[PDB]
Amino acid sequence: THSHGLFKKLGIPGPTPLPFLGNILSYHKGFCMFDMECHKKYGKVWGFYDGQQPVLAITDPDMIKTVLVKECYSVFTNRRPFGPVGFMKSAISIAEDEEWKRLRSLLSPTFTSGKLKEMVPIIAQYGDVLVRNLRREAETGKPVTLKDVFGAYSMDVITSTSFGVNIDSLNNPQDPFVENTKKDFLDPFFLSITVFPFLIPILEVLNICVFPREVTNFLRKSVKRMKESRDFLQLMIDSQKALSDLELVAQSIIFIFAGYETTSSVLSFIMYELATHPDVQQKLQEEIDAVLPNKAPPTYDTVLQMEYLDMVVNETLRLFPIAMRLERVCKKDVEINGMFIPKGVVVMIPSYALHRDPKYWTEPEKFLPERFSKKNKDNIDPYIYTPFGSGPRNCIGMRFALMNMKLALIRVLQNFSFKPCKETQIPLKLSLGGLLQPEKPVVLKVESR
Amino acid sequence: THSHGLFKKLGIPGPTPLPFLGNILSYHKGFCMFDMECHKKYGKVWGFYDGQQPVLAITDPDMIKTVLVKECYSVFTNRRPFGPVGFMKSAISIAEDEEWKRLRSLLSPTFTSGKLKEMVPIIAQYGDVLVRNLRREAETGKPVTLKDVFGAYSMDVITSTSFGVNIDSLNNPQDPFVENTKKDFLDPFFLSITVFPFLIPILEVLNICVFPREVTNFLRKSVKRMKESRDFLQLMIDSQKALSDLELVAQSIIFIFAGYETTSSVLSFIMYELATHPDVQQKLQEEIDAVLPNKAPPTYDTVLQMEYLDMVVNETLRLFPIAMRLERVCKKDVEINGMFIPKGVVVMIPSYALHRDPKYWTEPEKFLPERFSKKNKDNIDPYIYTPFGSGPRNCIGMRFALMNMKLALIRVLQNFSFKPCKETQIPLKLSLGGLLQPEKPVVLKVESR
Ligand code: HEM
Ligand code: HEM
Ligand SMILES: CC(C)(C)OC(=O)N[C@H](CS[C@H](Cc1ccccc1)C(=O)NCCc1cccnc1)Cc1cccc2ccccc12
Ligand SMILES: CC(C)(C)OC(=O)N[C@H](CS[C@H](Cc1ccccc1)C(=O)NCCc1cccnc1)Cc1cccc2ccccc12
Repeated sequence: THSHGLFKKLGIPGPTPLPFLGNILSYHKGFCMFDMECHKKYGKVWGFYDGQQPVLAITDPDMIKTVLVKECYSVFTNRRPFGPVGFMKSAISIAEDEEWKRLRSLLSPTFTSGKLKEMVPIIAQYGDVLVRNLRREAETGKPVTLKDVFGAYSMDVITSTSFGVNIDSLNNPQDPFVENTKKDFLDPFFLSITVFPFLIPILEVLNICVFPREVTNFLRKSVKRMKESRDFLQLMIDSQKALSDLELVAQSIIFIFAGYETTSSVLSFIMYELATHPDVQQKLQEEIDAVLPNKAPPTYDTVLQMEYLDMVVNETLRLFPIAMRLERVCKKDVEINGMFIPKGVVVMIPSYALHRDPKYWTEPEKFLPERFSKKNKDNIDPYIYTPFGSGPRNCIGMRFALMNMKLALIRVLQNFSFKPCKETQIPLKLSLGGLLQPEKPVVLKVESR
Repeated sequence: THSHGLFKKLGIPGPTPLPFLGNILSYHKGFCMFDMECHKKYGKVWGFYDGQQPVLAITDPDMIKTVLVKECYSVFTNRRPFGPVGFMKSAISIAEDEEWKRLRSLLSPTFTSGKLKEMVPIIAQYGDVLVRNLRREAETGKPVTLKDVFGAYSMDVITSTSFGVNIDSLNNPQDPFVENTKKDFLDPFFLSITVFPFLIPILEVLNICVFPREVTNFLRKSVKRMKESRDFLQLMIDSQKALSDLELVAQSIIFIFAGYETTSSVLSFIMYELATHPDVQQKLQEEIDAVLPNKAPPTYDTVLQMEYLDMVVNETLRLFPIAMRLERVCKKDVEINGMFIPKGVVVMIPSYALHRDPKYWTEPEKFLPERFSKKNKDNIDPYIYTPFGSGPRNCIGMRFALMNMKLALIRVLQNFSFKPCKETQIPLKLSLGGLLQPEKPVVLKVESR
């Protein structure tokens, strides 16, 4: 509790830090609730402490642009030191400074419009393996848990688009490439990571990691089997200033988690809103059958054509942005937009609280997809709606994620309807924990068309 | 490297400790090899350091009796502080002083001759489920890996004799009660545990454990489902100064590992010796069919009748005693048998090196079961052959283990023969690591009678 006078000094407001803790007991209602309050209590800029670590929470559009886009290279290049990581030190979302810039380049031409359109026929082959697994349960009038069957698709899409491994993971729940894959910032351990960051080095010297030393060393070799037995990996092996062999292994892993629990979790958020807003599900099912008659197979070009679908995805991401907040470590005593920012301070943009501020959203907690209509889609600040971040360090797999999810919805809405159950949690309650996820796993009724 | 002058002082010999390490780089050939050398180099008593931790290695029969049996309660009550353990602090093999003595009593009447004879009909039902899984592979002339099919029996015997859960684990490799269950003192981590014991408290304050916080909390509830849905557990619930609820959970866990990888690992050691000594396998198969004609089902009383079988088990345990060494923490500055022992020192008996000393064994590395014949079985010091330890803190499940393994061998040898393969590692090479286990998994040919 030494350097705790920083925010009283600069005349910057915020709640008072206790010695050695900071404002971490304020996380008992999860990040979002503490954010909503602090934006309401203190206004445009506030500060707090994550232990001995100061965090400055900005909410101004032009200030966010300078941090995410303008002075990204100069001042705000990296994210908060996350550890202990072992050999995942080299993963792009963890990597820092000139290793990020060297990895963000060797890995960018993997998500182009040419490579993304070339996965459309392959992501297609799996959207149908979903329908067979849905109709067997649809015929059996027994409520469906989305994240189970949804994640099985995202996992199936990942494995294929990355290494070619084709598994019907749903019916195949007991595969060496399935168990490993399926395996929280407010649990006992990460509370202590945020408060004993001095203990982080104690564990990087023990080969101890937040990723178990087994899954990695299973996929470490599985790749170097694939590497030497011959999608994202075919695009990465051809890329290796070249990629070290343990370095390429670490980039594969982050892709999987990225697309496995985000694609799965977001589709579960989309289906809840369609079922609890039956008129929206009706309008969508109509546009889908306009572009795609006779339950036609969707294409890359036709997916981008569907604009009520894009509206539906964005309003859901507004309500449930799995980022919650975006963060960067400032590296220089640089005053931006008239506010002196000292070195070492973490800058934090509160996405969730921003997406729910009545100052920029009329009826903010209601689900109104027409905010994003090509009529009203211009009154929207690109730096207030930040579901993939912004700028040089924004989400590297945005195009894939958006296309991945829409190819699922189209294939699903052509065939099924989704009704609320009794055990459906209406209105849904989020997590008191540290990620964007539901309290109860999402449960719905599913009827065939 | 402060208190390192202890052994130069007392005039007690041993290898020289480097500062802050001790003699731990001598473990590059595993515990056994360092033990064999030190017994040969220094004689009857030597010392060394496991970090800042002194260890005194005794090899005298009357001195071992005082440590394991006589002054067990007074001086040498506990084993070396093992951590980090979380809630397994209460497990009996970890527990210390008056909690051990309170737990060793509440749990002793679980292994009596009356309770052990009452599992004979239930362990019987599984010895046959092994034969069906062996004959399907026997018919398919494809070499067999013992620890796989053997562990599936020991696991099946454990689950039944403890909670009644009946699973054909072999054909059922993908069960929530099977995956959890199947999941080293010289790897990166425990090297650092032995050298940074000051870091052990740093991890007991993080709920971090050598047992993952998932398997436990799966069986923590699985038991309290069984506890409230209604073998070792039926004998333990009836027992609860009574057993706390998380305390009884911890005792169940240690029973499982105890009997899963010891029963399995020892049967693999027994079958290797029978196959590589075909005449012994022939004599045994003959005695078995004398007590049990027409491939008769073995019984409690008939198992104890078979004395060449007991000889075969003991000689194997001599060659491969999974204990390797027995250890106790001295708690008092007590001079025993004429040698001043300071408080805090760990006393260590080297089982493996003792079992292989030519001073007590003619042809020590050869496999001669007739050492233990009722003719020669008296020239054997009970404190030199210590496969279950000795005295108040000896193996609590010795009777079960010995009976468990013999019920397997009898059911197996009645039906199959075991021949060495080409890929059979002859003569077997042990582990350069820290446990009793083979270099290559054990591979043999199996023919039906
Ligand atoms: C619904 C889907 C997704 C959403 C909403 C999302 C959102 C985000 C956000 C907010 C960031 C941080 C951007 C910033 O700090 O400003 C990020 C980073 C990242 N995402 Fe995504 N993401 C999604 C899916 C994916 C997928 C499918 C991949 C597949 C590879 C992926 C790969 C990455 C990577 C590598 C980063 C780190 C980029 C860097 O640090 O340079 N993401 N994502
Ligand atoms: C081949 C089979 C086994 C062998 C060779 C073996 C050997 C040993 C040895 C050497 C000890 C330490 C004794 C000492 O420190 O002097 C021990 C302890 C123990 N064994 Fe076994 N064991 C076997 C199987 C089992 C089984 C099947 C169980 C089932 C419950 C079991 C339960 C225990 C327990 C609870 C302890 C700790 C006792 C205490 O600390 O008071 N063991 N075993
Ligand atoms: C700042 C603080 C200490 C509070 O927390 C972080 O430092 N944690 C991450 C840095 S490592 C993160 C951890 C990870 C890695 C593999 C498997 C599971 C978890 C990571 O690599 N996830 C990449 C995949 C992904 C995740 C989400 C969207 N798309 C892609 C900061 C961070 C990194 C990348 C994307 C992020 C998106 C939203 C919020 C934070 C993000
Ligand atoms: C002294 C030193 C620091 C080098 O190492 C130990 O402190 N480690 C054990 C103390 S905890 C042990 C660990 C464990 C617990 C659950 C699952 C896996 C591992 C334990 O509870 N295993 C009980 C089961 C068992 C194991 C073997 C034979 N039968 C029963 C010292 C110890 C305890 C009990 C039996 C032992 C037998 C031989 C050698 C050491 C023994």
